[PDB]
Amino acid sequence: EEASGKEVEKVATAVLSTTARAKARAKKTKKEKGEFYKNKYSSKPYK
Amino acid sequence: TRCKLKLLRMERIKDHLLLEEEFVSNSEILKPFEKKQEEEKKQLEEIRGNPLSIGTLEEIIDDDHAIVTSPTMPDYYVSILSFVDKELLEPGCSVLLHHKTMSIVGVLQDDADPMVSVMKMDKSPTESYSDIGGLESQIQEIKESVELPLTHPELYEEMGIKPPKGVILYGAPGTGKTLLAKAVANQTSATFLRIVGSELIQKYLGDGPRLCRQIFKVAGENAPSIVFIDEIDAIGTKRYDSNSGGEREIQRTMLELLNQLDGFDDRGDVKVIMATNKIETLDPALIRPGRIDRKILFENPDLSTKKKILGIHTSKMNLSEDVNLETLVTTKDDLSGADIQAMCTEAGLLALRERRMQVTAEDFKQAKERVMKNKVEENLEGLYL
Amino acid sequence: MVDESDKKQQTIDEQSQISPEKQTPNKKDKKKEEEEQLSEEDAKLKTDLELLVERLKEDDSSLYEASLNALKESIKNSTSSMTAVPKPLKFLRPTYPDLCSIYDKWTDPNLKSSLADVLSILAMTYSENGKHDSLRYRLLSDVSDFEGWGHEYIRHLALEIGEVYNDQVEKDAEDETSSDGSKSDGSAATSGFEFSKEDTLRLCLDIVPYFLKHNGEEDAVDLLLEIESIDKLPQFVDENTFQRVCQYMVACVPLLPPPEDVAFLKTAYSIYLSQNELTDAIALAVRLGEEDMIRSVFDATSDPVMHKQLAYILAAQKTSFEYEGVQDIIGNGKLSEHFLYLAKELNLTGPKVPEDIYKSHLDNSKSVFSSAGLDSAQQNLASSFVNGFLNLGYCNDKLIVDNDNWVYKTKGDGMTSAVASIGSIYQWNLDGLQQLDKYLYVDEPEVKAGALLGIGISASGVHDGEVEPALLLLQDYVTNPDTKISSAAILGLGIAFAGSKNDEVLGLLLPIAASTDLPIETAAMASLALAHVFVGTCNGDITTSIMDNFLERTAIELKTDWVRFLALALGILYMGQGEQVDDVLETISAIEHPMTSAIEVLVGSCAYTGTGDVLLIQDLLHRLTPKNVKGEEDAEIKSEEKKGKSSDKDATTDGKNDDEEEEKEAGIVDELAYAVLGIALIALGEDIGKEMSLRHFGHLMHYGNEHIRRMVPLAMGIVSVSDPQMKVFDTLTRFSHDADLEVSMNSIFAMGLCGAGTNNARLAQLLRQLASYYSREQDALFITRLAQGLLHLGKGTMTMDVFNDAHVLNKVTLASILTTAVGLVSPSFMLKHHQLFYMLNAGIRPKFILALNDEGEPIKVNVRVGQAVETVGQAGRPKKITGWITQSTPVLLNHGERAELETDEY
Ligand SMILES: Nc1ncnc2c1ncn2[C@@H]1O[C@H](COP(=O)(O)OP(=O)(O)NP(=O)(O)O)[C@@H](O)[C@H]1O
Ligand SMILES: [Mg+2]
Repeated sequence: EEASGKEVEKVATAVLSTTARAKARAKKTKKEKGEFYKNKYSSKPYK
Repeated sequence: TRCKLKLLRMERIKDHLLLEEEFVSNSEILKPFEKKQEEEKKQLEEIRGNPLSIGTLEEIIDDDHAIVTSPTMPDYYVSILSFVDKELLEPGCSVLLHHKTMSIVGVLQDDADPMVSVMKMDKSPTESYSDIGGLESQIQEIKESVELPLTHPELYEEMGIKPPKGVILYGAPGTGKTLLAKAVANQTSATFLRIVGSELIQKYLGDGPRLCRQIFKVAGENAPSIVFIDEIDAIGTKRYDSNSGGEREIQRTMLELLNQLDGFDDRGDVKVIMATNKIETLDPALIRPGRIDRKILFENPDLSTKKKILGIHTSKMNLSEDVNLETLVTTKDDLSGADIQAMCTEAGLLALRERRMQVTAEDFKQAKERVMKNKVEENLEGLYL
Repeated sequence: MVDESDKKQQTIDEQSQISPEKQTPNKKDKKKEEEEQLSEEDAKLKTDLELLVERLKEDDSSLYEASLNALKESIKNSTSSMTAVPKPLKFLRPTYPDLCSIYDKWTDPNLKSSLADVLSILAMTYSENGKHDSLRYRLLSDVSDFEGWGHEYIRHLALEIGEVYNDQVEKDAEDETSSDGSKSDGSAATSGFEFSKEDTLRLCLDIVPYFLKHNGEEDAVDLLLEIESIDKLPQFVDENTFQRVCQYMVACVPLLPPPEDVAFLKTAYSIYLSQNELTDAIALAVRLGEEDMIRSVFDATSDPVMHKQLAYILAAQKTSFEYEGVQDIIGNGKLSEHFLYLAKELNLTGPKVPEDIYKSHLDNSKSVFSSAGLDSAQQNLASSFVNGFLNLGYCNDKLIVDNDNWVYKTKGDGMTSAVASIGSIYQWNLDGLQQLDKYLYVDEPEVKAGALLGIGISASGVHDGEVEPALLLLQDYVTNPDTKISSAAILGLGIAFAGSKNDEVLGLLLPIAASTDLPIETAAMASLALAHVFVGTCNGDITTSIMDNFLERTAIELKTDWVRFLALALGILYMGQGEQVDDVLETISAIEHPMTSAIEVLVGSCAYTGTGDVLLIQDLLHRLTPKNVKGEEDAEIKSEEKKGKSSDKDATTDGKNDDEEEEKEAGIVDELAYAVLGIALIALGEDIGKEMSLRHFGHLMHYGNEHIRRMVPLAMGIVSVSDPQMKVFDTLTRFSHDADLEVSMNSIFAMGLCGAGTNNARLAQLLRQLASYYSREQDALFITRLAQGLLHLGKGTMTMDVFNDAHVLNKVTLASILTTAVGLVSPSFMLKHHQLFYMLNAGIRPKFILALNDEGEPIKVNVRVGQAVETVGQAGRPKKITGWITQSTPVLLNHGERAELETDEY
């Protein structure tokens, strides 16, 4: 992704994570209330 | 009971909500700077930079120049450069200077100093009225002079007489003078500044009058107002070093208070209350008699006064209810309410020696005899002839 | 201890010195090991009951912990004894508290969780018998306090509550909800609940409204209705018991859904009706708005004695005080039916007498001549504004008013306002009609209109007297072809008739007179005026207004201002109901525009009132939503956006206002604390958002009716000099009125200093001068609180035109409207039969910080203040009635009520 693609991605999550909890919580509650590193390459053929 | 709970439930939906709103609103989509800030910011940095020397503003000359003093000893004929307008500045304020070239780059400090901290009190005092028991009449003299003109000047106008201004509280330790002042002020719900006199006098030269002038400015803005200057008696005619000095700096601070008392603005709507031993401790000079008007001589508690004051104290000592309020009064020798404070302390002191597990009727009675005995012992028999 | 020999009665004596520990092996080992031994336990039962109480007075933890170790099964839980049926039912009684000692005397979270199930099954089963009723009572009422019972009774009663709590915490409830493992219903349980309510009335205060609310049922209130009528007299004196009841009801309000909220009130009303004081009953009857309820309180007063006596005098007067006037109907009705004196009682129900007492107060206070007469440029306009507000209420100003010079030298919309503000000299007073009519019959169309606005305001206290009615005059003037004469004419129609719903008036104002097709803001006043007429009773939630709102808004939307006026009109109409306000919301939302979405946020704040648990969150989700989308993008078509925003801003502040005022006094402090931090959020998020919120913020104060009218407004106002807008000051001041020349000594001092300070605008100076002048009022002049007074929880009928005008940026046009500010509090006077408009004494408490008293009843020592004391705002507002000195007792209780006092003098 390199540095550019990362920076957008990261800020992008952060907005949505805060924004979900900031509204989802208040509505919902009252809705209701009322390895083989060493593993070489498998000996199987591959194309 | 129930009502308290209600307030807690409301807080737990208010603060939780608030925290989250802030994050989303200030930044994210909306943006915290939203372009305009970014512009101001770039300019501000240029003009500035660290370090920045805090200053004191002596006078403004309308011509975009000012006369400032810094930490360093010589003064500076400096230019005002942008930011704070001349109007929005007040002389006597602490101001922001840029260090390389000293120009007024703003203000944010506003007499950032512990003195300011101690003086300001925007709410009314902790003492509500005639919780204090006895000297009723006395406290209903301080109310005639202070309180009554702020609440209604109408009555004074109609008589054809200036409202009284000022009271001077004087007399004797033990009568809870200081307390009466707080009491009267609370009823008024006057903005009740309060200060210790010891702070206004210091060794360093010329800081004293700055501070003193400021008290008077803050009070007039927030009129109707009471200024309570506690321990005016401190300053007195104490003179640090009797070789020389104490006849320079000390004298200058006293002067300033008086020059502003009547002032260049009419502050008849600023009452003053001076708590003091006597005015003869000070070099007498309290200007305008009718401007300090009625003076209040505290008598010490008498027989009826100390009943009420007693009643508070005995409720703290466990099981002293057994001994009738009246008969406690009778059996002891006539003494001041202060000496009740000494007596009440004596009861607990004896309970501690005994390892009296719970305070009893027997302790409170024993307490009288030892307390009375202390006072007689301390007295010196010179023999009435 | 637990030994086999200690099942013997030789061991009573040896154990008992330290503490009986005999009882453990006798009801554990003997019982479990055989069912043939159950018959033998029966005789030994009575010794065991005696010993149980001694072990609570000799309570210690080691001899319950150490001994019991297998009780749990033996009782019923697993052994499942019941071979002799009757035998184990009686042996429930000692074992149930012993078990509770391993719940509590032994501390262990784990043991607490496990035994929750076991204790509740054992309590329930035996509460049907009412021999378990006998266990609780004997401990609660014993004279001598002890360690053992003192915590254990508390664990027993949490279970009761628990059971009804099961319906709320989970949807599953009953025995599925395994907090208690026991269903809340059943004859056995219903028998146990009912009993306990009697005990905790005497001893507790805060668990009575928790049980009611948690059940969720009006069935809980039906059980309480009956027990409370029995306990009113013997437990405590009536007056004291009534005061406790009233606190409990307001508590139930937050966290009850809208259809149910009102229904709890009707069951409550039944308790009150039975209890003696019919003073308390009427408050709820007004609140509901129901004709049935309002009727039953009256009928109850008048009829029980056929002699006129105090009863009839009382009945008429309680309805009389209220300036809505819907209440006047009931009295007029009873009076036409009766004929003790048709002349006297009909006036006394009528709103003629509230005018009459204002004339009387005036003589005491002396008439104030202070009114401005200034001319030239802007000061010409400023003088017209000051005239009205400074002399608000009935207050002779004959001399300045006779001066026609200043009136006629005014020009523009200002010329109309000059005559409108003379009307406000004679506010709520018959007298001063003559002056307005002088103007009306001469010169410019301007002062003609203005005369009409003035008539409207004066005739207000004749909302239901129908003496020289406005309706007769003002109709002819609608028909006049010029737009200015017409508009004025119909707004007077509104103000004159108040909330009193008169068919001839309602139908006069029912079509907007002028063509809807026209975009004019002179026919805005049709919707504004009609709204007022609707408030103060069950709203019809009329369909005509809704339908026509949509049509005019689509057809012409150029004047952004025009259509805002229409949206606020709906919001005002709906005040005092949220049941039917929900239904109409769907109609609004069905159709869509950003213009429609503006109306939507605003009516929702009104909707969700009757519970602040729901309301507040709604109008803070909302607050974000407009901002956020626009932010996203930024990172005549115009009108649509603008509206969207401006309403959103207003609705934020409104939902708080509707909560704190209607509901609990506790929230008054929570919303005040929340408000200031909420300005700051909005300031960071938008520069533009700040300015709109600031105005509504000073209105937060007046509408909510904060406790403190001294310190906190003054502090606020200093900050709001620096900020843009000074229309914030005008709303702020109506709260600031207080006991003048304390608050209002500061006010004049602040405004004039800052105008001097920086003349940033002449416009700014203007709003600064008018607001400080309005603040001060002389010789205890009548004041206006938005609160009904009588109903401290209440909301105004006609002080919601300030709400209309806060929203829209002030204009020269709008300043005429503001003269209207009718909702003046009446001076209190002692009565009985004399109907003397004077009082010996009345006590006040100078401070207010009470919120335990939702009543706002003060300590009765008080501080005595003379005759003709206008019922001052908050920090003075709680009022007790002085006359015991003369041997008189209030029969009409005051609790900072607006009401004129009445005693039965011995
Ligand atoms: N009417 C009164 N008001 C207040 N305190 C009183 C009164 N009468 C007697 N007292 C007693 O005086 C005590 C407090 O007095 P205190 O604060 O020592 O004095 P002061 O007169 O302000 N002196 P200083 O110690 O020089 O500042 C109270 O705790 C009472 O025991
Ligand atoms: Mg002192």
